[PDB]
Amino acid sequence: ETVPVKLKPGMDGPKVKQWPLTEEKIKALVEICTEMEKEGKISKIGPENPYNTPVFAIKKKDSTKWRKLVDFRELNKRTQDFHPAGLKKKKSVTVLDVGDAYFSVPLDEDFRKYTAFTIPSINNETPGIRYQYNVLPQGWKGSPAIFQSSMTKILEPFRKQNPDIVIYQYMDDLYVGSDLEIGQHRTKIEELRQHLLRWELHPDKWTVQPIVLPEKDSWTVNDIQKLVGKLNWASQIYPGIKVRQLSKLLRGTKALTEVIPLTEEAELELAENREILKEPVHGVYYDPSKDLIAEIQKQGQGQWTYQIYQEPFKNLKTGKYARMRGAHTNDVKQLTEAVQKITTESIVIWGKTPKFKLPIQKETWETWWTEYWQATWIPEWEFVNTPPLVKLWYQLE
Amino acid sequence: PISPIETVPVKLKPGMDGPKVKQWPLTEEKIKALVEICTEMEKEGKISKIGPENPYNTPVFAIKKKDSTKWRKLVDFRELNKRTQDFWEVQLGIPHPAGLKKKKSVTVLDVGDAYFSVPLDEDFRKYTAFTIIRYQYNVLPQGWKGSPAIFQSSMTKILEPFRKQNPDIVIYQYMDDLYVGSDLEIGQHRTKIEELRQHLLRWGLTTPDKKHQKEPPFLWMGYELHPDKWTVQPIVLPEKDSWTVNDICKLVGKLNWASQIYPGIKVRQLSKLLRGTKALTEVIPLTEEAELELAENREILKEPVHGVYYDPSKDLIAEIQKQGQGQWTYQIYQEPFKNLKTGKYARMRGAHTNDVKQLTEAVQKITTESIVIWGKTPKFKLPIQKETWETWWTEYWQATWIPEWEFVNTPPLVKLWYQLEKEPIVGAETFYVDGAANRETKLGKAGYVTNRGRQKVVTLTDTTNQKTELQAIYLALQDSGLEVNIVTDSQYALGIIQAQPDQSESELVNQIIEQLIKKEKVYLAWVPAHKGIGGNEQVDKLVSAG
DNA sequence: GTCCCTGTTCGGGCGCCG
DNA sequence: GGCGGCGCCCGAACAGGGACTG
Ligand SMILES: Nc1ccn([C@@H]2CS[C@H](COP(=O)(O)OP(=O)(O)OP(=O)(O)O)O2)c(=O)n1
Ligand SMILES: [Mg+2]
Ligand SMILES: [Mg+2]
Repeated sequence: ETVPVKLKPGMDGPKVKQWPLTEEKIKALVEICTEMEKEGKISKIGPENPYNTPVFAIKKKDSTKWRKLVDFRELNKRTQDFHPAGLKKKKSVTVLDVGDAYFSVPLDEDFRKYTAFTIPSINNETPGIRYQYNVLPQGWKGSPAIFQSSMTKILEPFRKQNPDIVIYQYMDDLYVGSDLEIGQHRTKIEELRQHLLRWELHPDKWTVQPIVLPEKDSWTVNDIQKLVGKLNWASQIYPGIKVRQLSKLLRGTKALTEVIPLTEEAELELAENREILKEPVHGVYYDPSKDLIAEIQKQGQGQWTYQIYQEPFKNLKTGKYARMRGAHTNDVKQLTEAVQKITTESIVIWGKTPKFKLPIQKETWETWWTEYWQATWIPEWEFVNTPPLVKLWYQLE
Repeated sequence: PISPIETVPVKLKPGMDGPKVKQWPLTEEKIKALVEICTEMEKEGKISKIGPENPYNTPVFAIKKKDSTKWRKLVDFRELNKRTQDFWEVQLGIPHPAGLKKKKSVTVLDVGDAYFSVPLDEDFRKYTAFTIIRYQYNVLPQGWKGSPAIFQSSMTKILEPFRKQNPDIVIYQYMDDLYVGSDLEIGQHRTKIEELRQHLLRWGLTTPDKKHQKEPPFLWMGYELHPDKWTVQPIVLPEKDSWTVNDICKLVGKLNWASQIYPGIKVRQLSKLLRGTKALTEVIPLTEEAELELAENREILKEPVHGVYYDPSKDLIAEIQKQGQGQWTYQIYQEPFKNLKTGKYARMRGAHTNDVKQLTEAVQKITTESIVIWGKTPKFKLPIQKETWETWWTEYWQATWIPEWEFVNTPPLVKLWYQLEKEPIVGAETFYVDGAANRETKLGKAGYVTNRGRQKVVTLTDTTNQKTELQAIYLALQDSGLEVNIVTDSQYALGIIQAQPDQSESELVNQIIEQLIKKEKVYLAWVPAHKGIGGNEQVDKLVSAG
């Protein structure tokens, strides 16, 4: 008993080339795919199938066991689709991998061609070995959709007996949220795991961190120029911001290091602006149709800032990701952890991942991001050269 | 013969029909060879006589083979190809000798009549019809889109059991070539080779003895493989006295091929000899710098050179060196002076850049190439100071990173040639710079106003707003003292100069870079334009005469 | 909207391999 | 004179994004 799956109205399947894999990952993928072929979950195909999506492997946490990850982003974009507001308000949320359950449900035959992938070869000893899925694949939009009726059957008694718990499925994982003490919450999660077999997230600390203005008892012309520039940018977000009185303090061709006392007329204006950045942005409504945009700025020394919005200057959420200021800091590793954290937060809040603007050259990211990826999903991303002013506007003290 | 392997189902793109092209006229020298081939092929069941039942046709021809005494039969299947379904190409790259491990016993086999030993989809043979007599293909024809992939896949399926039950044997499968390596003594290796030949025979595939290499040096993939050295086959550079665009392309392509084992190859000038050309039959005069670069390349090529094989128990070391003008050479090796291979990176990215960005790009290219050949990232040896790199990684607002490396003091060292102050400078004169240009008139003005009362405005013609902003900064830098603070309203010029470039394709930016290098302290600050911020407003009023 | 600048992609040559 | 793979280098086409005109 299979479900027919239609693609986009006028689009084809994925034709994404397979990128190079390290020997470690190739060996793991070959082991995993041998085991999967035996069990009938995948089968060998040839070049007559014109489709391809990339595959790699990630080593799980505190484990020697690798995990096969298929980048189904192109496939997910091209399969036309067929969220609890209170989960973000719970005290604890646990993320449970429920992916392999999909391997019980067979995949529609006509659609199988679209799930083709190609295991590569070290030094191209052989041509690539091509496979396709016979069951619901981990990482594809349709797998939790098709499995949803079975999943609701699985979760009906647990929800009935535990009405205070919030269970939300996003593609390969369940998000289980509650307000119980840590230990009792863990025991309930173990109840749910035993239920699944029978067949570390706190959304309170998630602070919308504001834009803060420098506090000084002595202001140079340079300082006031920086402040007027920042406020003129921020008025694109908070229109009530005035600069007139501060801007008047600069009349003349003064030295940058010259000290400027703040007139009471301008100090009141600065205080007004400081208070204005405290109240929220008006006219900001979430739109499920339009997708989420997440910008990231590297601030330096383990500090990163991010904004999640849909239209420019109507930020749904701003935030920072703060890692340790270490000697051997890995910018790519930090950026990867940051995009994972932001994507988790978006899946919890809005129920969809954002398209990322990544402040990095495309090649560095494509070369190293897999070395630090740990989630079962993958967000969409593009690569932008962040302007020197946006970082200055969102940085902290 | 014909392999008993299952056929690979092929369709035409939806709605298309087979080709109906008429046969191009040929000489007798090709008709004779094609008849001699087609009679024996139709006897062997590889092609079958078609009647008036097939309405399709495609032109055929023949060319001399690598050995000029045998003819290869080709078919101009361009129409059918355009009408045939899409394939996923399975050959993902080109195996490299440096990724080979030392082996006690080596064999190279060539499969005989490779394509003509793999059957073709029955519902698809009707579209392959040709005429000299009207035949149709029962096997893979040469010139059809689908034949390389279908052969590569069938060869993989055929080899699969032999690989399964001989894990200690290495088989490099390049499309009909088979490199076979083992650590077995010569006798048992020859036994296994016989097993592999008889196994290919059971699947319809012949290994003729004439193309069965048994003793080193083995010829493989364009290289000569010796027991623990490997070389490239000779590279004959043309000595043409008048140079055409096609000749430059052949020369640069041969130089690119040579750069995999010959160190220090440069092609930037010879390649720039192409900028905005017309066709393959335009004579190009060699510039003096191009003549010198070519002489250097020649002197490199007249030197004995070899590579070695990969040892998985020792480290991968990639050492990079800076050539001039965005060119870089590298050597990958494991034991000093015993190179696995060499390479070059000379791609120019960005209108404005510095050597730290270029080096990062090279490190990325070498990393991905190393993962492809050996499956490891190498350990790097870069001509950049650890302090230089940290300073860059601090001041740079993009995420950048380089894997494990150690400094090597082989000039030219990679350096940042200047730094921008993080704070305004006490005692430094403060220049407010600006510029404007009229879109219709194309005329503009650039200038500066200082806190000490200096004013300068300079007229420019055939300029833009952005060029006029860069010119204002240039004026300030020229006229300032060793320490200066500069206040601009141009996010464009700001972004450029903040990126700390040391080279540019804009002459103005280069002059700006030279001035920035000459200074001792520079502080660049930004104010929004048209906001009445003094004294940006005074410069703005001064440079707006249009 | 326009103009200017800049980065990405892709197709066209050639090189090497079969 | 045909095909597929990879490589290089160039220019044409195009996609943001900042700044501008009345
Ligand atoms: N320029 C080329 C070279 C090869 N090919 C294809 C891909 S591999 C196949 C090799 O040709 P054959 O099977 O007839 O074998 P050979 O030509 O090597 O002779 P023998 O080994 O003596 O039987 O032809 C091509 O399409 N274009
Ligand atoms: Mg052959
Ligand atoms: Mg200006």
